Amino acid sequence: MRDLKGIFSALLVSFNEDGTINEKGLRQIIRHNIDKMKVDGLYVGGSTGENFMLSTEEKKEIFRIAKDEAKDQIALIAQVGSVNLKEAVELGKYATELGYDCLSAVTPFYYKFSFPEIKHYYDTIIAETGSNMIVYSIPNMGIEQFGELYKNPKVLGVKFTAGDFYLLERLKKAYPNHLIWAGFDEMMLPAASLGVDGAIGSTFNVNGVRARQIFELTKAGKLKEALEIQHVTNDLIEGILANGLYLTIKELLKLEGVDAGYCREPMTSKATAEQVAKAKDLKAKFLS
Amino acid sequence: MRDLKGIFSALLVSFNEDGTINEKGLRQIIRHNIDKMKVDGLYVGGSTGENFMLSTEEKKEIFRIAKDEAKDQIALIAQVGSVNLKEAVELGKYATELGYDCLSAVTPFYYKFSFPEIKHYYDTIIAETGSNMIVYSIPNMGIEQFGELYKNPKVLGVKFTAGDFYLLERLKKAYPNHLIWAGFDEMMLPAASLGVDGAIGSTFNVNGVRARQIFELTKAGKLKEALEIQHVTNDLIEGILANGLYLTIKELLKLEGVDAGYCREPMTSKATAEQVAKAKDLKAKFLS
Amino acid sequence: MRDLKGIFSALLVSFNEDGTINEKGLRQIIRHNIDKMKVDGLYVGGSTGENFMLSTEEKKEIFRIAKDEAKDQIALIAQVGSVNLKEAVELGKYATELGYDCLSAVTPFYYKFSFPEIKHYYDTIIAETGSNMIVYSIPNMGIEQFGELYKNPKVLGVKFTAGDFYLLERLKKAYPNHLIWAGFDEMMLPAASLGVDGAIGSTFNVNGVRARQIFELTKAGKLKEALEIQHVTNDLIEGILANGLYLTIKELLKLEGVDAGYCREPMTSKATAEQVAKAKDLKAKFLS
Amino acid sequence: MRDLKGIFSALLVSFNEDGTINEKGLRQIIRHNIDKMKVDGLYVGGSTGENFMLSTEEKKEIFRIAKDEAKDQIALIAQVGSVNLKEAVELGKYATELGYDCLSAVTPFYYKFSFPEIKHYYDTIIAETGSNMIVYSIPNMGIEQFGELYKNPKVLGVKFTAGDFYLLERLKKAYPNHLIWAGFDEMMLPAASLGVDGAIGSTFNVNGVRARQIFELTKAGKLKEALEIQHVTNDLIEGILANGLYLTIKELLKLEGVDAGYCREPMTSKATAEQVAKAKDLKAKFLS
Ligand SMILES: CC(=O)N[C@@H]([C@@H](O)[C@H](O)[C@H](O)CO)[C@@H](O)C[C@@H](O)C(=O)O
Ligand SMILES: CC(=O)N[C@@H]([C@@H](O)[C@H](O)[C@H](O)CO)[C@@H](O)C[C@@H](O)C(=O)O
Ligand SMILES: CC(=O)N[C@@H]([C@@H](O)[C@H](O)[C@H](O)CO)[C@@H](O)C[C@@H](O)C(=O)O
Ligand SMILES: CC(=O)N[C@@H]([C@@H](O)[C@H](O)[C@H](O)CO)[C@@H](O)C[C@@H](O)C(=O)O
Repeated sequence: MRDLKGIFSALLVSFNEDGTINEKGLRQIIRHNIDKMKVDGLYVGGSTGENFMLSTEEKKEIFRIAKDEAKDQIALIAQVGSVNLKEAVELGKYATELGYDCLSAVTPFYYKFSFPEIKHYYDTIIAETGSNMIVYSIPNMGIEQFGELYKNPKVLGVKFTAGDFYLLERLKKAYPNHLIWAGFDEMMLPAASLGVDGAIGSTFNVNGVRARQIFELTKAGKLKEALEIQHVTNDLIEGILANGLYLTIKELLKLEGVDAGYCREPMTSKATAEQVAKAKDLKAKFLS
Repeated sequence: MRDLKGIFSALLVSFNEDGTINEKGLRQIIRHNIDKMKVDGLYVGGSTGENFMLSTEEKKEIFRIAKDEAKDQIALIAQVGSVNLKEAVELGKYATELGYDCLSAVTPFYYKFSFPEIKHYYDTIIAETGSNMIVYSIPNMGIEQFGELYKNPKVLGVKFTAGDFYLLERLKKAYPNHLIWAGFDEMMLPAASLGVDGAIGSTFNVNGVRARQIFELTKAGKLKEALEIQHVTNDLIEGILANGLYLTIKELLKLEGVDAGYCREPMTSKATAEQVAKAKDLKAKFLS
Repeated sequence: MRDLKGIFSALLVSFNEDGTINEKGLRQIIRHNIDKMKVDGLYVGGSTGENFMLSTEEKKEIFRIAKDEAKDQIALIAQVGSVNLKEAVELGKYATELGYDCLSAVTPFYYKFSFPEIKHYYDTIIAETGSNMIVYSIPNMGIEQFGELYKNPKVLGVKFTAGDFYLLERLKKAYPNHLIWAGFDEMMLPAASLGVDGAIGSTFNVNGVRARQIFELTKAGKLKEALEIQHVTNDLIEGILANGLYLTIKELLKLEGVDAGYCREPMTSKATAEQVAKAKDLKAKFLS
Repeated sequence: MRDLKGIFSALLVSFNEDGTINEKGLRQIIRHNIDKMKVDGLYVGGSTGENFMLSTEEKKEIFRIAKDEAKDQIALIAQVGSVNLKEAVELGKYATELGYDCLSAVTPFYYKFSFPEIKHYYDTIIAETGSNMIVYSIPNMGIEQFGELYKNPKVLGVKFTAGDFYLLERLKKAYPNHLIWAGFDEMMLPAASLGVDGAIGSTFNVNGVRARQIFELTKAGKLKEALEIQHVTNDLIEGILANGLYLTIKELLKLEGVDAGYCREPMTSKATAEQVAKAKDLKAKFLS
């Protein structure tokens, strides 16, 4: 398959006021990422796409729209994990039939599942689809557990989201050919200093230019320039996080002419006047 | 409004080896709770029912089967919570149409929702279905937030799950006409000492006789008697938790002639010979 | 030798403005507890005593004063734990030589000690003094471990401080002859419903009368009455907590005529005008 | 003014079997660090020196010995924090009188202090001693709280111990002239990539040559090479942690001819045969 290293925006989805998918808006978000953010790929169906608040058919529709819009221009990873393994299988087959390059799957949540159940979960998704897989968990999983998961050759690596840099170094050390995508945009530099292979992030939807610079500069050992860019990026992320992550990134998109729509409920769907004013301010100070 | 105080078993569901619902087996679990455990009602669709691993259609099927088998012999509570509000509303409406007495919904999880989002979530389920509601959250939410939720008159009260007895006392003190259902079977006695109105539990599917005793004796001031029965119950409960909660209760049901079937994947579906043997010893010592 | 069951106030200490011990003030606190609060005993040098911010010599003067003031009128428990085992041994020996009825010692903190190191710590303080010992830890320690500590016959039981009501029933059940003192004043009722033998608490310095009531009514099966007294008590305790525990209890003692002094720095030593006014309102509402 | 940047070993202390300080041994640990590890300085009285298990007189003796042994060959920081603010003041004055370059102090612990209290503790220690200060806390306190601490111009910066690399970047961006010393030896590389000014660590007592290489190689933008040294360091560090941190580093020193003696009880004072064997193996693998 296609190279999966580098910069992947975790695709946001545009919703209408009633919560249905705004396909036109979604296509516009995709074009912005490919054409203007210059990403190496998209991670579709992740937490950033408001995946877990949608139906199975809704997830399928975004997968179809995203593939139809990006075609073969960029690499595409489909996040298909769920507490429902049958639905994870159904989505992984559908993504696979569409041509996604790889699957990703959150470890099953809500219940406290044991390691063997988690490993069976990933092995089943793999077996039923025939696709390669990128694992990840929500608030960890240690070196011994990664070794067991990595006994399946179709597990390519991990979307690392917890801020434990000793565990990140140990994983690269113990499983050096397995890939690591950093999931924390605001800690890209230190992640890249430990050799991650790429990054999957929500802020790359509007700050992809600087994210690629931090990455590439840090890999070149150009730390002082990389750090200046990480500092500006972090002022941007700090405002986005204080203002409302999802709504603020969609408002920033709308200021570039992307109809990024509303958020899906149970999330607050419409930005307040003050959230809107703050997004304009962030745009002015950092994306102008 | 049918009386909702008392002992409610959180209904377990029987699954075939392929993970599909075993309707015969589910009807036998329901008959055992009504006729042998003699519970006041069933809490259908909860975490004990393996609910969050299933599709919307399988959730509806379980609600169909449970209402058909129980008719109006006992009170029925439908748990319809989800990260997907549209699905919660759709499930709330179907359960309301089937004739469930009340609805229950877990606070939306996975994402970190704010309090207003959480209240908007419960207010929407109620307004779209017109039914009463029992709130609850997984791993708190304080007196001020419960008061806000209680501004909606259809919010009857809470299924209390975190072992914070100071908060339990405060909530009963502050809102004396709202109801509380203890969710921790092994802490029934102390909860009943602070005035809870009932209990919703997984172990009542096999230990409903003793659960009622502890509750009734504690409410009456017969503390010595209640505590001896809570001790024996906690010995059983300690063995069920060490042996595997879900499979053990199903193995205990099969020793009573109920086809409780398999667990649903991602959960470990089949009990090991060691787990079957331990269920047989627990049956012999505690439920014979 | 002497009975250790019942109500123990965790002795508060009076300090002057410069942080030195106000002996006259302390003796008055002791007098209020024995004569008005009618406690079965005092737990001296506990965290309520501002113990961990003082020197070894200051800890010794508090143990000399309390024993000289209380004489043989009430049971006395000396808390002598520390991160410094040589200090713990020194205090234990002194308290033993002053005539305290029993010792108590927090598990060594700061560092993460292993179970065996913790058992060796209690065993050493016992070996060096020959006194009975009441264990406790700050924020758990399970049944197995309590059984290991209880192999030493001088370990009488535990001052239970963590809100785990399931562990509390398991402990009492596994070791029916070992004693349990509830450390949480606001959860006295549910603790007494599971058979605890007494309580050690800071609010007994001002609410001693209602505390015995709750306890004695609850061991008597008069749960409706106990619950009411626990409700009023918890209104007082909530107000104490919100206003600042240590200074609020000292302001309340000052309202009875006890020179309870200032708090020792690094805690804020002096109450503000609002704290004093709130103490007065709590005097009027609950202790007049 | 003595430059405080760079590599600081957190000095280990040699104890006799009875727990008293082994002066000869301690001076051999000091000489090894100056002469063999080539550290820029020592951080004396830290948790690595087993400080919190000792008496105030013992702490003072350690300060006297380290300063008499190191003279002015290196920088010296004295950690004098305590839950006892008068003890903190007393220790700070003594260290200042001995010529220590700077003081450092843990946030007071055991109790839950407010921020105002914590700032008052630091201001008092400073005001009473006349010395500069390096703050630190145990397991976070944000940007806004470090700004308030830094209103006191004698607070030089922080010994950063929590693995939050976002906060670390934020701190350096908000107070670019204040210093940061990384406290996690296993994450030196990522910390140096964000511009920390130095590092304080326990493993530099045996791994000082590599620690300096990582630090200096990372500042030079030689990330590939720094990473390889961080990788072997971390295999050593992983083995030290698994085998018992303090005892393994002391056992490692003993194989270098340093009488590092025993640990101080409540910590296990003597290494077992297995711990001795594992230190010899770690010595052969990484430090020969
Ligand atoms: C929890 C979360 O939102 N994580 C983001 C980060 O990009 C995050 O948004 C960003 O670092 C701000 O904290 C991505 O890792 C999530 C991405 O992996 C996804 O599944 O959508
Ligand atoms: C997480 C969990 O298992 N909770 C159980 C308890 O009955 C629990 O099984 C029992 O106390 C054993 O710990 C119920 O509260 C869950 C019940 O409310 C449900 O929603 O299914
Ligand atoms: C941490 C704490 O303050 N606990 C108090 C409680 O009485 C407490 O003050 C009360 O329950 C209010 O929360 C006592 O248990 C402490 C007491 O055992 C002591 O050692 O002084
Ligand atoms: C908690 C702890 O042991 N921290 C060490 C680290 O060097 C640690 O030993 C090392 O990173 C291994 O985890 C030092 O930061 C402690 C040092 O700051 C001290 O105060 O002695």
